[PDB]
Amino acid sequence: GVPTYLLPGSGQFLTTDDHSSAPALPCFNPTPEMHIPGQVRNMLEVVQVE
Amino acid sequence: GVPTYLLPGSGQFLTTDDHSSAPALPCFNPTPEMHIPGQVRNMLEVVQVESMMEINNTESAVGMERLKVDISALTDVDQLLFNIPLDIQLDGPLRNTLVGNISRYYTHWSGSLEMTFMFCGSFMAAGKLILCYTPPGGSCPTTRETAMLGTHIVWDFGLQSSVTLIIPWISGSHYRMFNNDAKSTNANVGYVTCFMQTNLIVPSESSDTCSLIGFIAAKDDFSLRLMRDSPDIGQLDHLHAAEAAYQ
Amino acid sequence: GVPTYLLPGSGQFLTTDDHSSAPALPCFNPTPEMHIPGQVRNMLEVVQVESMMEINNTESAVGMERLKVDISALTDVDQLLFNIPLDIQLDGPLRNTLVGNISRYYTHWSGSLEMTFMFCGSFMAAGKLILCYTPPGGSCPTTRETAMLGTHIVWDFGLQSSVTLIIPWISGSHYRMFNNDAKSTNANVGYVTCFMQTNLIVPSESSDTCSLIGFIAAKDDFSLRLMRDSPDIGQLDHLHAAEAAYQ
Amino acid sequence: GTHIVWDFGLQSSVTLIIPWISGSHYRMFNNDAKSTNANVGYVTCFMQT
Amino acid sequence: SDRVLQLKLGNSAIVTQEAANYCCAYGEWPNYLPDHEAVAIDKPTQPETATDRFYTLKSVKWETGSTGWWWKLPDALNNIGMFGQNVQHHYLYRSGFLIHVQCNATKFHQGALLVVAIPEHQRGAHNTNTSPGFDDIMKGEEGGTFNHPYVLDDGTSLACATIFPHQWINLRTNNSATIVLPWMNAAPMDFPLRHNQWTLAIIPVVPLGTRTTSSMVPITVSIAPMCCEFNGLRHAIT
Amino acid sequence: INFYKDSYAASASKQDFSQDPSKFTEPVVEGLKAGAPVL
Amino acid sequence: INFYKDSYAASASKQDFSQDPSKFTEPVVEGLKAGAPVL
Amino acid sequence: INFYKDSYAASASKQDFSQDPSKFTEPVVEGLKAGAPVL
Amino acid sequence: IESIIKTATDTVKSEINAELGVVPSLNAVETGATSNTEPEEAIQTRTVINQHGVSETLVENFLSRAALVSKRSFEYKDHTSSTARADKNFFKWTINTRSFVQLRRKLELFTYLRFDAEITILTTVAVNGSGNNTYVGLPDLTLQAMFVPTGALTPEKQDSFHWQSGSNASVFFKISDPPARITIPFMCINSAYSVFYDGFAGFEKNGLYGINPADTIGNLCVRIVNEHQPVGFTVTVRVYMKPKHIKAWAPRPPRTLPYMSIANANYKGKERAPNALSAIIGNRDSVKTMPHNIVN
Amino acid sequence: IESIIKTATDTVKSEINAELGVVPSLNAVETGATSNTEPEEAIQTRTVINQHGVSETLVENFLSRAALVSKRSFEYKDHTSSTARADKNFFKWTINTRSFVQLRRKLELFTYLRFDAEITILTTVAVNGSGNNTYVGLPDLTLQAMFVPTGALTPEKQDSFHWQSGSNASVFFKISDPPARITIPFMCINSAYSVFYDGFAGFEKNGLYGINPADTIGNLCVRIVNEHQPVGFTVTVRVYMKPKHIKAWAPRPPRTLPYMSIANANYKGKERAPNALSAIIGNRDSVKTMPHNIVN
Repeated sequence: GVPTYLLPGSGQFLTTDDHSSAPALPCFNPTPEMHIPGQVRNMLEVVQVE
Repeated sequence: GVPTYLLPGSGQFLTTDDHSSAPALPCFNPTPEMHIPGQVRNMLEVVQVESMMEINNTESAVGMERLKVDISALTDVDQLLFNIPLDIQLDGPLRNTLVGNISRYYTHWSGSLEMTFMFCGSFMAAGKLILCYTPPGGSCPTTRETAMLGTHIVWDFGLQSSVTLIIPWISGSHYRMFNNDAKSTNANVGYVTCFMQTNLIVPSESSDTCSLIGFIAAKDDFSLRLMRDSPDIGQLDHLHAAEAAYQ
Repeated sequence: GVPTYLLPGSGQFLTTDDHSSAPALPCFNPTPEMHIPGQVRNMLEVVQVESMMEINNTESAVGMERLKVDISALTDVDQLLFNIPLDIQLDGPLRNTLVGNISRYYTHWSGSLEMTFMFCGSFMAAGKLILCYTPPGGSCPTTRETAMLGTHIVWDFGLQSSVTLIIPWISGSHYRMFNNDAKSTNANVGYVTCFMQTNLIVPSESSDTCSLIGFIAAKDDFSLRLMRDSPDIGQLDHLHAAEAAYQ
Repeated sequence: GTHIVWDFGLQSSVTLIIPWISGSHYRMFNNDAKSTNANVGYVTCFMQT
Repeated sequence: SDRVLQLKLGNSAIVTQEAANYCCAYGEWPNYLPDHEAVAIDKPTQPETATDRFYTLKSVKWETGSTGWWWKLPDALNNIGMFGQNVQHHYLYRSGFLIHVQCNATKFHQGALLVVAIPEHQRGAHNTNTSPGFDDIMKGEEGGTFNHPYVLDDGTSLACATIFPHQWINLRTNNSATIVLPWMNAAPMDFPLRHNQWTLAIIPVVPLGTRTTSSMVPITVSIAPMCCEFNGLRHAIT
Repeated sequence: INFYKDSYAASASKQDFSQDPSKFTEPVVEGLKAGAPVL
Repeated sequence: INFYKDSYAASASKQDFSQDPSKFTEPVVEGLKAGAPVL
Repeated sequence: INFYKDSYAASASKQDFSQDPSKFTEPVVEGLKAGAPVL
Repeated sequence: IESIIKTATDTVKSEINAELGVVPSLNAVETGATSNTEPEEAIQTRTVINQHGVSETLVENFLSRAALVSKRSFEYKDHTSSTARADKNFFKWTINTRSFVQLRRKLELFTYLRFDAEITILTTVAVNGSGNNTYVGLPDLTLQAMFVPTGALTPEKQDSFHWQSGSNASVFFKISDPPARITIPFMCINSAYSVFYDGFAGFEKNGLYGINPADTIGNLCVRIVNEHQPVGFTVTVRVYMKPKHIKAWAPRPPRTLPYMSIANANYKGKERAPNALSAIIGNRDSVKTMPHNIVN
Repeated sequence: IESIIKTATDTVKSEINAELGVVPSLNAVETGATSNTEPEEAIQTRTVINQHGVSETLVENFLSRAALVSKRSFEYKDHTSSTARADKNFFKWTINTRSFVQLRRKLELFTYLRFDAEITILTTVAVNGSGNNTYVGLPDLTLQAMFVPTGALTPEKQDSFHWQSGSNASVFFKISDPPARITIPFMCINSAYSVFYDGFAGFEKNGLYGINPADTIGNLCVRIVNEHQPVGFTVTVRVYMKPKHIKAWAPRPPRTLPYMSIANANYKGKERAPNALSAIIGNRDSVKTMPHNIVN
């Protein structure tokens, strides 16, 4: 096997972390996307509205 | 060595996970594959096979009698014969079918259905029926003049003994959900009704009552999502001889 | 570092696992290899070597006497001499052979067997036997007219002192299983029987009783699966001087 | 033996072929009906349903 | 065109003028065992016309209270003619079948029979924990009758029995059904006396009815083994 | 990720999208043409 | 690092910098030229 | 996976399918031709 | 016809039809074929590009889910005065997929199955009641699970020499570890397991009906390696099986009546509908009664 | 002839033979050769394409399975009043593969063996009985296993300075950790271990018969590093060995009679058959009696 060692922070749950995680519903096919008006991609678009 | 850190979910056992695992029998050679008829690779192949509807799910109908609908000659015109509810989730005539049984393992469903009716009267028996699918929103039609406004097929008895009514997928949403609320706008499909179009007319020597057998199947536009434990089976205790496996 | 998560089975010790492990003696130089006769690389090479059958596994037969079958002159025709059961799993004449001993380390077996019989009478002794393999399904034949309907070889004593009866692999399934139910349809192989074809005829000065030695081996179409602990060895306590290893 | 199952219908007639099944090239029209050189067999009819 | 049919096997022939196509189970046709699937090494015997021919079983009477009938293969044919002899003299058997069910009536009669070939129809017993016995399962030529056809005598549903290869005999439409069955088994060959690959079931979903003068309405089954082969010759068991 | 030496140790195989429903829906010798009468 | 077979198992997608604030700030049929009177 | 520096640390070697059963089954100087008498 | 299907089929727009001699809505059920009537031929349709996937109904996805197959609780204690039938710090289980009804029904949807079995073993421990009236803690015990082929010699006691496992596959695992996991290959002597077996597995007439031992995966013998503590505990072992690399043949009508025994398909049914012997579907007042009618 | 064999051999169809001077079924056992009669020459065969693999009978797979070789239980406590023979928080074991009969018989199927040995050490702990009448918990002790070559100095006590292990290979492991594992190379002074040795390993006449110390892997000295607790425990250490990179020579008749000692091949046999000195196979009534005859 591969020799390894655990770093500090191993096992912690950070609410702002960004990792992949196990899919609970394998082979699930989400509903196809449909165009909806008024898409917002950055909150700075909202603050520009008076 | 490689520096590493454990993520949340490490060590958990998820029943739907998909990983390789240690072979307990190294160098084992499985029995060579041999062609066997009737291979199935997607459960949607099964739901496309039509199976008998239990339309006569009433008291005084015992066993096989629940699988046929008796029709007799009538002296009033445009009379209602029977109706079939919509939900392939709740208990009903569609529940114990191939499509219903397989679909109840899932939560979301989409696509068109087909209902095929076979007339099982005598050769000398003649008649015309009208079969109507009513999209949801209102009460189930009780008169022919109302039911005929929806989707319908007029069926004439003859050499071709069977007719097909297509229940097309007419839904606001991409999928309907197999929920317990039968009146929900995301579950209700409508109604099926059958009316006399003219009458059942038989000669004296023929049987005065003739039977119809109803079948239901899914078309190839049908699909299912969100697998779940089927409510059609369960246990409150260990089965007989299950303990003997430990002796 | 690398983000990781532990799978189920992490930390377990599986006796059949196959992994590298830390060398306790770094830079150790093993003794150079030297050619040694009789290298064996597959146990199937061993089972192809014929070994003596214990056909005479009866009371009043002690030790080496169990490894030979005595035949004498008879005054009735077509008489049965002996029979051999089929199972290379259960205890029997085939158990303490190379093929039997190696096969009992496994659970599934397939392929053809060969039984070779050597006549050990005097040169002046003459005779003909018939050796029959009966595929399973019925009772072991007790008469020549029934046994000869199965696979058989008619053996004439002569300069070539040994004959071979092939028990071909005749099975509904790819493998038979070494289970404890000898009458199971997945285990039973049939029977072997031996009958006088004419008679054992010897002169006055020759011995009136002559011995046969039976051998069994597997052919090169033979294979085994599902290794298991052999039932041929066991212990209920520590062996003598085992404690002295700790002193 | 050789047989045909006949279903009554629009085609009102059925044909059973008695094929030439004989040890010898010819049979002989002799007076012994049970002779091995004369007997041809039998024809029988049964209800199927 | 699709209503008339002649089946000719060996020295036997059957003609029907009121057929409704015919069913090939799972879209397959019977065939001999190929070398790349064979297990038994002895040269098999292939009797051809001696065994690949129609054998007609005893007819049964369609009554008002009839629950249905079933026959297990090859058990129903195991003592019939040269097929029975070859079965009795050999340890291993392999074949398909051609099943032809016949039932005629008048144009004043009504009734519907489901004719279904069930692979591995493992029967269950009713209201008991004891498994069905040998005599309950192996009925031979005479066959058996369904105790609870509504559940196919195994806790399943008759309504879903159409997933199996099947036809219908609807008396106003047709008077016969025809099903072609290939070899259906986990193993290339089998011991014919202890395992049944197929079970032919005839179930009156719509009961027989008429107001004309009553007559006996029989149902007749003719089964032709196809591509028969046998291995492991020995003395007869019988 | 499969470092085991036995192929049966591998993860599940969910990529076989081939179907043949006709072996259950239309197991008849004569194919039925759409629209035309069956019998 | 995503060894899962389902694409929705992947980590977050924070690379979509496209914006169109005019759909909220100027949702008018006639664009307003800078400097010129609106009405 | 073997990151150790000593070759004997490696996993098992199950790839040697070579056989020579004749060294045990036919260890005779004169080969026996099939069908012909041995002696 | 065989083809690769990844999504549900599309719909094409259709027009009025008034053609003589063409009746797509009429069918012949007697032939055994399912009706081929298309929505385009029954009603006027529009064009619909259907993007609905069909992957979740794949047989592999349908069956490759870890389902509980065995659950055994036994006392971990000094068993000097324990009865003969008690599990004395170990138990044996003949592997079968018929004890828990969900997986059993799913498997019995098919006649033949070929698959490898991923086995996951999960252990839990509790301090015994009716023994000491106190809690002290839970030990991190080591357990051994040994695979013994069907019919072979199984250990007779916790410290039996049979546990030496010279050739049998054994896995040693701790309670504190994640659940143990091993893959057992498809080990049938045939090319596929027989989910249903219409026959007798013996050459005599006294054999078990419907039970083919060739389809029995094997025997699992589970023991606690640790010698007993001065106090007693209750140890529960759960075994979950997940089929994978699955091939399936000849689908069957689903089970409707409740299961009665693991050894047969015997049926009794519920007292009344639903799933009664005389009535599978729940009753309604009449064939003209709409159970959940919308009334406004 | 030497060749690569991956599957069982195929069968070719054969016809009737009536040839003079050709008798393939006759053989001469006296030459010592195994019969070369083929099924094609004995009966009429068909063509069979045999796909059965032969990998599970490879010598490597046959022998490369972890088997128990040592099991030692000792008290972890204050040993001030302990007797001389007691293991005082440590033990020594002369490594041998003859104490547990399964691995011993498998190894003794061959005359010569060359392999490396993967060693796995598994530790379990229990609270002592007959000491305190209570359970408090199990400690996560640290153990040291030191490899001392055969005949070299071994530690005399738990806190002996010999445990400093300046050159001896030592492994330190916790009970809570997975079992310790190390690979010992093939360390024989010869090219292969002598499974059986028909000789005396000394230049005088008093040496041990059948015992070649060159085949003794070495000595394992196992101690608990932790000093003793106020209460006593029982610690059990199991050592499992798995051969790998195996070469084998000169297969031998398998052992039949039960083993008697680890130091020799002495035999007594069971009281009666099976595996008795006068009868290895169980008895039947006569040579004409079929033990499991099928009777219907």
